[PDB]
Amino acid sequence: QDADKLPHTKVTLVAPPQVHPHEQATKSGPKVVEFTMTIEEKKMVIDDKGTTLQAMTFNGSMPGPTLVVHEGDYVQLTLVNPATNAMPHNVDFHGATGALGGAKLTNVNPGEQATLRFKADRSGTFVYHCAPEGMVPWHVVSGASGTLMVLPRDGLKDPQGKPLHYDRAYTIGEFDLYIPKGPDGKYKDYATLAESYGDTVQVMRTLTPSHIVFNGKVGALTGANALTAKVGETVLLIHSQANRDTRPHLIGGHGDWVWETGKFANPPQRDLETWFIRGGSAGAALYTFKQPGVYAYLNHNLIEAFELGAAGHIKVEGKWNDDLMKQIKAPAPIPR
Amino acid sequence: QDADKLPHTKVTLVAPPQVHPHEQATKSGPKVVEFTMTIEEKKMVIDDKGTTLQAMTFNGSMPGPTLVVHEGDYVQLTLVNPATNAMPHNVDFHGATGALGGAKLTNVNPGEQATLRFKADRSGTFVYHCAPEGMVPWHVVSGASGTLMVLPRDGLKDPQGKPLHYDRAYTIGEFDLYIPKGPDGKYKDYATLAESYGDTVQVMRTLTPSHIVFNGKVGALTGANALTAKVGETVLLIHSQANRDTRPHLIGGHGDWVWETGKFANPPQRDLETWFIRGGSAGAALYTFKQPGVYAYLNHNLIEAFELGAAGHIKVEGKWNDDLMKQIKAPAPIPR
Amino acid sequence: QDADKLPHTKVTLVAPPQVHPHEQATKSGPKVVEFTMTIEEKKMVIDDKGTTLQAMTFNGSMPGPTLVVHEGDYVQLTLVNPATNAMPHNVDFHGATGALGGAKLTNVNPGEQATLRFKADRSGTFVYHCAPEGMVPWHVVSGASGTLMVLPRDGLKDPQGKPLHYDRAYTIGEFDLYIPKGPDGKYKDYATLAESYGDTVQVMRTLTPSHIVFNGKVGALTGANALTAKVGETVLLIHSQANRDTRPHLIGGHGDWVWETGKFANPPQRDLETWFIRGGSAGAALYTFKQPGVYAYLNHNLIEAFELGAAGHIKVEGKWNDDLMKQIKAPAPIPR
Ligand SMILES: [Cu+2]
Ligand SMILES: [Cu+2]
Ligand SMILES: [Cu+2]
Ligand SMILES: [Cu+2]
Ligand SMILES: [Cu+2]
Ligand SMILES: [Cu+2]
Ligand SMILES: [Mg+2]
Ligand SMILES: [Mg+2]
Ligand SMILES: [Mg+2]
Repeated sequence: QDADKLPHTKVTLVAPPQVHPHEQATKSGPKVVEFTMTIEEKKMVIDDKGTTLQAMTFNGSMPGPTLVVHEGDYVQLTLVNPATNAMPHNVDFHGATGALGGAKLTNVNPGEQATLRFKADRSGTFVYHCAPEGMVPWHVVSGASGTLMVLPRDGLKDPQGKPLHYDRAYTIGEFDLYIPKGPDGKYKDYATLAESYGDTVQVMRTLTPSHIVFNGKVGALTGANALTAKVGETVLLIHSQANRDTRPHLIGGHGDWVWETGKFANPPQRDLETWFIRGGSAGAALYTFKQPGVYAYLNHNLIEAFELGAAGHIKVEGKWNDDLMKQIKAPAPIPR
Repeated sequence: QDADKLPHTKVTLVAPPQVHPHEQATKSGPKVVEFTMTIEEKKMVIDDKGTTLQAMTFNGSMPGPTLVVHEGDYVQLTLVNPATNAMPHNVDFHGATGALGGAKLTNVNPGEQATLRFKADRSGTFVYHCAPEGMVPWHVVSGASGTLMVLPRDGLKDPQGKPLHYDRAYTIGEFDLYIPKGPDGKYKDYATLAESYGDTVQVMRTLTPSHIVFNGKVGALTGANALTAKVGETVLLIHSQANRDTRPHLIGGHGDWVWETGKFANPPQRDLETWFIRGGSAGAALYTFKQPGVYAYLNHNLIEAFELGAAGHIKVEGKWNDDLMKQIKAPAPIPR
Repeated sequence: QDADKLPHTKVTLVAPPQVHPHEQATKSGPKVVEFTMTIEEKKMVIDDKGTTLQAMTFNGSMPGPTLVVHEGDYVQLTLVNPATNAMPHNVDFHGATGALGGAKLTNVNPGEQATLRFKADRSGTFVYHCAPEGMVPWHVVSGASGTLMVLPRDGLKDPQGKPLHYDRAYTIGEFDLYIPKGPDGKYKDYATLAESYGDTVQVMRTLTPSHIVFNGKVGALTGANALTAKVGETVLLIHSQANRDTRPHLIGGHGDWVWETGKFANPPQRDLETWFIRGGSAGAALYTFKQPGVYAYLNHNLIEAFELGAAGHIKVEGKWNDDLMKQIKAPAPIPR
């Protein structure tokens, strides 16, 4: 399977929370799958009170888009750092072997680009992130991470080897942010990326985030921007956290089959109320919806979710099933 | 198994750390099991220096009592909010499917009551807690959570399918508390529940608890109130944490068989020194005692346990076994 | 297997990060394995800016040395507290059953020594630490912990029962330190151990460490003191944390087979990017190197690793394998 001789294809990446089209089980043999990504430095609004962040993102989103291949395929990435950026960047893929995950071979300054190829020989969801020498934590907490999903060639399996399949996949990236506050107790605003550095590092050292958000901002996946599904659909929820632990939960649901450490050759666990994604990794859960209504998907440290921002919504269409749950007596006066 | 036609029974709930009588493996078929609980708002003393908390509890205890049923049974709960309370409450069962775990169908104001029924179709220990719209974190950290244990109809099993059985079950609820301190560095005391709100939320946002207690207060399960057992007994230790991670350990023991994510259809792990309960869940461990003496059961972040309060005792009767452990030479002068 | 009749041998302990010579699978039957350790109170330099810590260590190192036996063997330890120390100490082995892990039978004051024997009947890596009544957290965070590895008599196994073997073993101890800072924002220095107490306990209660180090100091295992291996070697990485959670990761590698809860009778997980060691435990991972170069081994909360100190290096000799990873186009000007 020399690589140079296998066929090559090109994927067109989409923005979170969707994932690009792909097949679960494939008949095909190894390919070289080609992708391109641009780093974008930009100032973004992260809450509803106008707080800003001097951010660093892959393709302009938080998280960066999810890339999907099959086990045995070769990933061939072109990383582009445009001249309007001010800093150098690179990429570390946790799914790759050697060279600090690719970081040593992808150091690009503003105005440069580079291309790397690596064999994706282990299946699972894996984090990728920016990692420049001496500036690692700051480039990651500023937004630069995302997920690489490597499917087993024959699709996902339960513990006895039976096939599992999903109808839809969503990708959630969770970000712990360290926004400095001034003498007045109001969040600071910075003219450039470099100006933010000094103060940010000071908040970082306290280990206490100011905000924790899904996909870029408080409320990113709530109300009008809720994820959607229907009764009877099976959804794959991919959740990444490149720096800090989190504990996802679906209020009104469960994780039917969950790979919390995110590595598909291991058997999944079933019926979980709440699962655990270790900082520096991505995990995955399947759930088949049985009841319609609004569901909340969140980090079940409820202060982190409701005070700091780690909460989203899934709106589901269908018909109520009164056997699973039914109101016998609505709220009413106690009997006197 | 329409529900309306199955037989119905009524359980009488007891206070932690005990659990109400129940059977492990049952011959019976699905029932509708009926329970009733009252919410009680009250001011409680949480340490030995007189610190107080404006608390919200199910049935007046922290945690709320454990409810036990078998897989396939239907839980039918009556939730009662007496007129002496000041706020509205509800309940979210993580063992239920739909309607935000039951929260949408149980919103009761002071002086009202409501009844919900749901099918318990997944086995394991599951957290339940209060969850009112816009006030979630505060009602949970104030004390309102507990555990629902759903046993598999044929009892608990080891990984090769062999039967496991316990002689006694205890339930431990761990609570992270955020009690405000004043200019003097002394804990504040509040006349009403509502008066405490503003300051509490400020301590919460720091993510640093003032106290972490088992079952309501520092020393709740120590010295005279230790849990009890005897050499040769097999105990089931149920441990819940509705908001924050913890890591239980038995000094001088192990977890023989442990379900850390708390879901009985998965195989347990064996011989654990320390296990991990994710915030927003309940887990379970079995241990058979082999040596008499005092054992400490605690959160093995030792600052959390010894400085903040997360430590209890188990006193065990029986005969010392010198093969497992023996003192060869007692403490004595080094040889000169 | 009365103990008094089995053969007895004596092991000679070495300093971290190495582990003393031992066999994986053994033909032998139960022995009484004898070890001796001295507690040493000493002031040590923990970073590169001269910060000091008033430390308490087993045999003068952080962590204490790893002790290795086989399942069914009896551990016989002599603990020695020299007259130049100021405090009393003891030891709690998480691998032992009864007497608070041995703590009640090993209380030695300066100038005394004691000998304990316990049966090592459960396999896995287990933490040991000092635990004196009323002073537990402080003696542990000051440096007094290490690992006891109990191998299964027939060596380590994969999940289908196939044999796994390693060529080299390293031991990493991770320590969260709470060094007080003064009005000037400079770290305090203390003349004696007892003088440090009062202030340390105050930093501890904030739950926010000032430093988190591998093996004693920032940079202990970096650059010139990197761990070493070669392409084709299989290494066993043992990682202990007696007080706080951590999440290890090998940049450019994976955990081929990992026991995160560290208990060898359970099947390992494979292909992990990042794993989780619960505070109060030790875990183990195997990895076979496939590419030469420098690898970083660290806690993947990247603030904890790069700002606070939890990062080390592994330098590996061998020949680059261009199929796993290859640079297609080096960094260069974007095309105009
Ligand atoms: Cu960058
Ligand atoms: Cu990384
Ligand atoms: Cu409430
Ligand atoms: Cu919940
Ligand atoms: Cu000590
Ligand atoms: Cu311990
Ligand atoms: Mg994980
Ligand atoms: Mg859990
Ligand atoms: Mg562990």
